[PDB]
Amino acid sequence: ELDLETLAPYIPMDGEDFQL
Amino acid sequence: TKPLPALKLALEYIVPCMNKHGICVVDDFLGKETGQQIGDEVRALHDTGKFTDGQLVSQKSDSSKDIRGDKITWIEGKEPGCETIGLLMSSMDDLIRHCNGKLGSYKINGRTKAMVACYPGNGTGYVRHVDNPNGDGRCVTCIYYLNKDWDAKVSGGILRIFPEGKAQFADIEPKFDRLLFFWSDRRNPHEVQPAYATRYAITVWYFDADERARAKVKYLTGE
Ligand SMILES: O=C(O)CNC(=O)C(=O)O
Ligand SMILES: [Cl-]
Ligand SMILES: [Mg+2]
Ligand SMILES: [Mg+2]
Ligand SMILES: [Mg+2]
Ligand SMILES: [Mn+2]
Repeated sequence: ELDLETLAPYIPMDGEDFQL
Repeated sequence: TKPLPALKLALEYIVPCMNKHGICVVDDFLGKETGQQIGDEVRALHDTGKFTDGQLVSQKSDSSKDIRGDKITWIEGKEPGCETIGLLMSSMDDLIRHCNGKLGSYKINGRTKAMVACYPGNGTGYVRHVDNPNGDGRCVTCIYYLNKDWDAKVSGGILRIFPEGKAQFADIEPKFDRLLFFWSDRRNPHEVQPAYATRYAITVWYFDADERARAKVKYLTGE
């Protein structure tokens, strides 16, 4: 089955999440 | 006057819609004046060369453009020239905070920056995909559309979602001042059908705290 991460839209993993 | 009071819109519309269908559309979210201001901010980002090719979570050998044809930039909301985008983000966040503890079993604590995205006509689109297929923390996708005068029968650009367990797919036209929420996981595979005019949208993804922590642990340990 296809590795769906190769189609998934990138987001930063490293230091760039915003806390609500 | 828009935006509407967040508490009622969240509890009486967004929450039941999301739990029943996994997809929720709020039309005329901010009103024409604010939507137009956002459109001008987005067009200024485009005109000043801020957009770069959209990227994928993982890649082996394929060009990103065989997968997604948009160009994007990430906006925090406080940049000069992005004040109204910041207001949009704050308004989305207000809705999510009024949904605390009511969107499935998620505990939403955080989100991405805003992805301002342009499909520059020319038949560009995004092949069928899942936003978060492998547990990277994203639980809700929130998209705001800003395309004044979009005629989808001519210009295309429909977001087609294939919600799991439904007898019909959901076609979302990228209408001006439309806000969309949907579950980011495998329940909602979706495509951006080819666009034949310049198509703009702004996406934020909201994180489930526990899943996002596990994803960050995997990243920080090299796994
Ligand atoms: O712009 C839209 O309607 C849909 N966007 C996506 O599916 C994406 O960027 O991951
Ligand atoms: Cl806010
Ligand atoms: Mg913060
Ligand atoms: Mg590659
Ligand atoms: Mg919440
Ligand atoms: Mn997507």
